[PDB]
Amino acid sequence: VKWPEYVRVQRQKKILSIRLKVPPTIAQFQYTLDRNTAAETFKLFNKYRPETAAEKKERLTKEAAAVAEGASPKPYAVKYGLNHVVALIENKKAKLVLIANDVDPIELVVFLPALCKKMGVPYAIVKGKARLGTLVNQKTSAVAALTEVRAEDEAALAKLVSTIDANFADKYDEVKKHWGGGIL
Amino acid sequence: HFRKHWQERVKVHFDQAGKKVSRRNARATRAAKIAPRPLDLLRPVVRAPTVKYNRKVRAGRGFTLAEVKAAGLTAAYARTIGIAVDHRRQNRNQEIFDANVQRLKEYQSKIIVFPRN
Amino acid sequence: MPLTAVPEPKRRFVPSKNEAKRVMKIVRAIREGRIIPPKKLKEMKEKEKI
Amino acid sequence: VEAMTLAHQLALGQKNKHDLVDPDWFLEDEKEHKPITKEAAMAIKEKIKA
Amino acid sequence: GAYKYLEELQRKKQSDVLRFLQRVRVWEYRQKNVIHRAARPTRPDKARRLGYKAKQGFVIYRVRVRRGNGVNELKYQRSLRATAEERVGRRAANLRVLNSYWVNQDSTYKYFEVILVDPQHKAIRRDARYNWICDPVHKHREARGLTATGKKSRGINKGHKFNNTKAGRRKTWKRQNTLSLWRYRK
Amino acid sequence: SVRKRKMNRSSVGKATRRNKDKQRKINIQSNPIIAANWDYSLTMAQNYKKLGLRAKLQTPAGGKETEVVKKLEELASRSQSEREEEWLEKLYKKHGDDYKKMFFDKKLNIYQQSEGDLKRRLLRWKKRNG
Amino acid sequence: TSMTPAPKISYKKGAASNRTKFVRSLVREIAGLSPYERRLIDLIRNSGEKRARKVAKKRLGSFTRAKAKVEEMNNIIAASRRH
RNA sequence: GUUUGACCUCAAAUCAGGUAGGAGUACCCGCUGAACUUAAGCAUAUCAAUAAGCGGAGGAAAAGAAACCAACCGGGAUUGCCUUAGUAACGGCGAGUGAAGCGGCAAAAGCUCAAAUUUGAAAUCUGGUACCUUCGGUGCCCGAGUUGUAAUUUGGAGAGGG
RNA sequence: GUUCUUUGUAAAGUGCCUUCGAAGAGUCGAGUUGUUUGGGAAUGCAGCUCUAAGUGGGUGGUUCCAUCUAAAGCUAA
Repeated sequence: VKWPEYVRVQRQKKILSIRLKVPPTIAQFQYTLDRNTAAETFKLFNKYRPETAAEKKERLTKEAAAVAEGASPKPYAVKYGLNHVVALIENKKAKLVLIANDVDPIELVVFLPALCKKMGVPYAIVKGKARLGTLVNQKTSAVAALTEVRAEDEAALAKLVSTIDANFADKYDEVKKHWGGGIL
Repeated sequence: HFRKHWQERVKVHFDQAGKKVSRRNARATRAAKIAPRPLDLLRPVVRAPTVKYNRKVRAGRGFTLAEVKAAGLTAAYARTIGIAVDHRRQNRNQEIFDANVQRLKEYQSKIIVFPRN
Repeated sequence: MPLTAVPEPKRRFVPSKNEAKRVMKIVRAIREGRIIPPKKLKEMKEKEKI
Repeated sequence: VEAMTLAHQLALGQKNKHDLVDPDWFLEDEKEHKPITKEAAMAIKEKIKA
Repeated sequence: GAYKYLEELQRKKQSDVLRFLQRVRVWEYRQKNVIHRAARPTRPDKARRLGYKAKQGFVIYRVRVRRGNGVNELKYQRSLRATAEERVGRRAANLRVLNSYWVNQDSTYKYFEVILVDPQHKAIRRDARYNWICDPVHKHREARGLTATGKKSRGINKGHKFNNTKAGRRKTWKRQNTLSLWRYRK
Repeated sequence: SVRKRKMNRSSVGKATRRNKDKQRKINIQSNPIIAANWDYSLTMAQNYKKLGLRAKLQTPAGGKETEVVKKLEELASRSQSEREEEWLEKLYKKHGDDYKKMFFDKKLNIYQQSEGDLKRRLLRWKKRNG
Repeated sequence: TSMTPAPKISYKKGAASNRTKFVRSLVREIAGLSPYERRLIDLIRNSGEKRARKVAKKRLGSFTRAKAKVEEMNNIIAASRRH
């Protein structure tokens, strides 16, 4: 029998990753947040999805029409740009940081969890960059964070951060232990 | 020094006269297209290195930023008036700097600028 | 302490200037008649297609 | 081949011990994927003699 | 900006994390063909500082080249990077080669990532900062050693150290080895 | 040559062009005043000297003002939009000369403009309006 | 006479730009040590700078870089052994 | 959920449109590349970083705005001509090879990105469609892009405000 | 030269005062082998072992001093 070359290559890649020993900096992912807390975090984030192209165009057209005939508060939305997120982090401006575990360039995000830990900003790792992208109207984002949550959800965000602390930062505080991937 | 095939490459400058005529025609064309302004930019007065020639005073690329500032204008605006500006030349002689400033001041007085429109 | 000061600009405490620019551009386009206002577009779904 | 060259280099006082330390389809590639001395090459060629 | 972190990390190539990354990537590329396209660059910072833009028209390619050179002592100073650039240009003659950067190497083969720009795409043609590459004089830059690696190989640099080839060794040799005679002999 | 020999023998003719004379007599095309006074008989340097304009600033190699009055004579020979004007009208009719109060007016002063900018705009509005 | 006209690019050799220093420290912590830096620290643990300096000189092209590398290794060890 | 969908990778279309071969080849840009001949017979050397061969461009091409030259009361993109000069330097100081700063002149144009958050609004762009005052412009729509497209900026600073 | 539009609390130019201060890594460099230059200072390039720092680095010179900021790119004569 025979199989597609790309299929064989990708299948062998999984075996190589499983069997190969990885340094402590790698494998920090896949020790992801539990299903329940991740689901709650996604539910909270869904309330702050940034305005999409269609909605923004509709709002601008409505404003133009109103002006043609003759003071809203600051917009609130999740910040997801990797460069923008990294610029917000290290400035003590971000409250919650989400990191994807399936970034194609691993080195692109190895430092982000450690940088967040050094800065003390709460952070969590969730499975799948596609899930992060879906909630921000983009294919993938690899990261997601909140900066200005509404007062109505301030308590919810604080409780979520407190829960995530124990769920991820305390359970996986030993992620630096013996190199992972040691599977027969 | 004839160990090579130099005979294959013997450049004889028969063209001297035609080249001079072409240069004159190019200068005339530039004047026609640059009639109001001079053909050459105002170059500064500079002193030469290589002490064998330091006694000689010769032109330079363009005035320094400090010279332009002391002349009462700006480097960006100076270029549009045809004043050559050098961003890498440092000033190290007060006598030369004063002469350059005086030359720039005289040039500013001799120039007449038409309306931008 | 944050790694750098980077004093904040006024654009982070004032409504976006680009949003106003697009609003005014759309206003001018509608005034020129090349953009049908949404009210007319919605009305065309009942005044037409009959 | 390089093992014989290293052994020959270690035989003389040029270098010593201190200087030395100063899936199947994947291991196959790993196995298949330094300066050498003419004297060592000749020595190993002679030693290969049966 | 996260690009500084990526640049700093890439400098510690001998690090264990980068060693494992190279070990995985060399095998991944060794399973693929000698020349194969890359969906996205593996070193975003290096490509970005080399003129890369995340817009339609830019293409990233990967090519494998054999290492090594008294029958085999002939130097054949043709550089591996120049050969890779020429090969990718020939395979992508419709594209234009801007530059390339080291991404990985193996005991038997080397790996380089090359950035290409399509002059036919309207995005590049309508971009003032990149429309220059569409000029016919820029055809097959790698073939004439106009790239960074090609220019470095030619030794074109300011200073006395490059007098022999400050403006091309052949041009200097032709100019110096020519008898100049004027109408009125000096 | 090969192609040249065939072209001469061929009946397609030649793309005859004669422009050697036009390569010398080039009409000035960058100024009307100079053109009306320029003399093609004289050289560029001679024409510049006759007109008075300095042809070269640096010392030329080898040994060598009515028009200027015309050049000098050439020296001697924007309102706020409707929305901005209305906004300034509201600012003036609600605060007046109290620039400090206007600065802290969160409602009208959505854009936190400085006192100097506000007073500068108000002065222009007063100049253009009542 | 002297004029001290204005500064140049050579005058931009100022402080370490503490943000860059933080980035470098984070990279060093996350990146780890190279196979020769591992040997250097292993010999420092028992042999001290004596063997580490020689190893760095052998690996590097000059002793000026070797001493800087030894100092960096000592600084890393001091923080790691206590912090 | 014994399910459905997100992605990432890889396929095929006589899918819609573009791009490449090749020819010419005096000059240009790279690779490759000898001998006859010249010497103290000769391996260094000279012929030669040439002849021929290969690849890639245009009316010119390359290079071009110093990690330069200099040791001065310092010059300030590259290129071209006289001189520097048959000097320094190289060569069994053997035949011979052999420069460059400066000096005089032609021309003189500077610049563009990466790296500090648009974050109070991916504001960027290709493509398809209906029109027009069709070298292109407007509305609409799918898409490229957040693994970074818009604005500003390169130490000559530069950026947030009055 | 004549004429239609602009615009939108939009983009730029100088001085002063207030607050900050990002520059190119398998890269420089070292030893090896070949080639090449007048380049004896080891002139440049290429294959190979190793792998640099930001009050740093490169090139020169009388205890130090003099000048620039490479490893990204475009440009008419």
